[PDB]
Amino acid sequence: HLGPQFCKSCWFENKGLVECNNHYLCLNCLTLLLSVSNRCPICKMPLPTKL
Amino acid sequence: HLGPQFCKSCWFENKGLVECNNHYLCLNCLTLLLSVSNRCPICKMPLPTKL
Amino acid sequence: HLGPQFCKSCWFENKGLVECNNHYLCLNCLTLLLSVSNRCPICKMPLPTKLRP
Amino acid sequence: HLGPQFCKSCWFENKGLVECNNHYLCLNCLTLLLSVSNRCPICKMPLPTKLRP
Amino acid sequence: HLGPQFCKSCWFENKGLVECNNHYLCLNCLTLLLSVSNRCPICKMPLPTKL
Amino acid sequence: HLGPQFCKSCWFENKGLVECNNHYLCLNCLTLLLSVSNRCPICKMPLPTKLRP
Amino acid sequence: HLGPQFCKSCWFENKGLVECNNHYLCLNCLTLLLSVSNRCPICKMPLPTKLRP
Amino acid sequence: HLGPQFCKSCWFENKGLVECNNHYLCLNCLTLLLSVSNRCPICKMPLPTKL
Amino acid sequence: HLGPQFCKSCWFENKGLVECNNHYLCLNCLTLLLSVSNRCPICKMPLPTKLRP
Amino acid sequence: HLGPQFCKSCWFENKGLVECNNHYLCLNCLTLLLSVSNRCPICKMPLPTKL
Amino acid sequence: HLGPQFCKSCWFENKGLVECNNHYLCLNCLTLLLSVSNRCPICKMPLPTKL
Amino acid sequence: HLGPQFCKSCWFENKGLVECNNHYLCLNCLTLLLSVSNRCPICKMPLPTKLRP
Ligand SMILES: [Zn+2]
Ligand SMILES: [Zn+2]
Ligand SMILES: [Zn+2]
Ligand SMILES: [Zn+2]
Ligand SMILES: [Zn+2]
Ligand SMILES: [Zn+2]
Ligand SMILES: [Zn+2]
Ligand SMILES: [Zn+2]
Ligand SMILES: [Zn+2]
Ligand SMILES: [Zn+2]
Ligand SMILES: [Zn+2]
Ligand SMILES: [Zn+2]
Ligand SMILES: [Zn+2]
Ligand SMILES: [Zn+2]
Ligand SMILES: [Zn+2]
Ligand SMILES: [Zn+2]
Ligand SMILES: [Zn+2]
Ligand SMILES: [Zn+2]
Ligand SMILES: [Zn+2]
Ligand SMILES: [Zn+2]
Ligand SMILES: [Zn+2]
Ligand SMILES: [Zn+2]
Ligand SMILES: [Zn+2]
Ligand SMILES: [Zn+2]
Repeated sequence: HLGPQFCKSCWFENKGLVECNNHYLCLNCLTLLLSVSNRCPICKMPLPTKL
Repeated sequence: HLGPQFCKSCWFENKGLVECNNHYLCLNCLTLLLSVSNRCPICKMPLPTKL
Repeated sequence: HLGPQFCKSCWFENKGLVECNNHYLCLNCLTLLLSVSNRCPICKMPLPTKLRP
Repeated sequence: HLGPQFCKSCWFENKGLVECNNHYLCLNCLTLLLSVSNRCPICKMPLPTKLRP
Repeated sequence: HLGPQFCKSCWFENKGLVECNNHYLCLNCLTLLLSVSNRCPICKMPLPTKL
Repeated sequence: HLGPQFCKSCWFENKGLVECNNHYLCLNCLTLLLSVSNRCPICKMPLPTKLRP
Repeated sequence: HLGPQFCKSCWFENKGLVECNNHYLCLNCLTLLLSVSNRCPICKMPLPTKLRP
Repeated sequence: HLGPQFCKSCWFENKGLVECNNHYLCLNCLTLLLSVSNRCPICKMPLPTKL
Repeated sequence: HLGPQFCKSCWFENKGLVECNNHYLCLNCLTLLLSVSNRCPICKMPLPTKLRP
Repeated sequence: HLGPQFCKSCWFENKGLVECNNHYLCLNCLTLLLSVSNRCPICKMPLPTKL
Repeated sequence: HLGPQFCKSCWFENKGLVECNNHYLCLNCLTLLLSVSNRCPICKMPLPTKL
Repeated sequence: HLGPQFCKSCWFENKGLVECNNHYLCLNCLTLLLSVSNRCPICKMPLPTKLRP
């Protein structure tokens, strides 16, 4: 499944993590990414609309 | 620059090509990709809004 | 076998997926690909023309 | 550009070679490939259908 | 063993497949390859003389 | 040297880009990264803290 | 998981090793790294600041 | 062109070298390879019939 | 362990194969290699000089 | 030659850099490495005895 | 664990092998390596002081 | 051509280096290697037996 418990965007936050398709994202990173597009630049798949 | 003159999505069309960021896209492919998101799944950068 | 359930062409669609040889394809993408050739540009093998039973 | 002058399908024929997109193909191999699809299994791009001037 | 059931030369035929050393070959491809040499250009090992 | 002018973190922003060590970063991304550490997770070198003359 | 028990920074120390995220670090190396940043240059993830129970 | 002047089969002989397609072959190696097939196992292309 | 039973030097012979360290060698190839050195050019380890019981 | 001007051990210091064999080292890192052995763990070659 | 039973330095000796950290070393090679530094050039870790 | 002037076997010696085929070797290492075989374990080609004019 998903690797180690860290936001694959900022490689630092381990709490308040949302499950992206094959990796994790912290809330702050997820927000900024949703701000810019519906598609994740890390895994090329759609971003979580949850939380 | 960009490689050989072919739509990097369908690898077939060579005419009516729009310049994506580091590759090409035919009009049909570009449309279907814009239909789904503003971000290109091939190069992870924004899709051309031109044409 | 086949990876996460997303169209490997558009990396977005997750429902209405047809099984290509080692990946998936949504109907819209599959249609456009068949429009151009019987051979898939992603896996080099023949595109699914039929959904079976 | 294109590599040594040999059919990239059979790696043997060196005369009567047609230019595929980034490699060569002998007539026999090209014929057999066109028999199966318009798309080349070696370079994923369209097979040469015409030899030009 | 051998991978997916397809002629590794033409990547299309799935019926009437002969077992080459670590891959498959359709009858038409096998014939053309035997026409040219006893050694397979795909796996570098000897071609099947069967069928 | 540095590649195409896009923020290597969000791969979208192309204006208001700051030069990180071997890539670019938009202000929003850079701000969020500085919030977390002085070291860039993309290139492992220190984040730009100052824009120079 | 984590590899052979040696500090991945100095590849020499094998006792007094702290667990970084996917490797080890001796106290001396860890100290010097914390001196420079909270983020590890070897694995790009945060340096261990605390040894736990 | 061809790399360093050594038989790519035995990696030892540097004299009496025949030019194979993208490498070299000493006379002894070339003979043994021709003994077995017309196709070179190193470069997958036809063996030199010269010498 | 060792792969398909073919001489890794000539990729053709499948009978009368001697076990080199991580691959096979036919007698003819092995003979020619011993003629040149005690060390195998394919696996960098010593050539089999003896077949054992 | 050597790459970007940063200590290849700590990837942070850019001043007071000593030239190791194919990379750089800051004074603090060089000291700690010399403390432990004469051979550099980054490039496998001998450490600078200068400074 | 360690791979095949051969000195990873000279790739020839299989007897009188000392266990280095993730490979083997024959006595002669180990001596010459210790002669030059305490750190192994093959695996970057400390050399065996045993034997 | 050949890289930095260090014995590729012991990665330490930089003087008294003999030119092997695509790298260097110090006399001590070369001697030990010749002791074992005429073929170099590093580059798979023959060891230098003679230094020329
Ligand atoms: Zn984050
Ligand atoms: Zn994602
Ligand atoms: Zn297209
Ligand atoms: Zn694109
Ligand atoms: Zn799709
Ligand atoms: Zn497919
Ligand atoms: Zn051909
Ligand atoms: Zn082609
Ligand atoms: Zn076929
Ligand atoms: Zn075959
Ligand atoms: Zn950004
Ligand atoms: Zn950076
Ligand atoms: Zn350490
Ligand atoms: Zn770490
Ligand atoms: Zn030879
Ligand atoms: Zn050849
Ligand atoms: Zn053989
Ligand atoms: Zn061998
Ligand atoms: Zn440093
Ligand atoms: Zn160094
Ligand atoms: Zn040894
Ligand atoms: Zn070692
Ligand atoms: Zn040496
Ligand atoms: Zn050598």
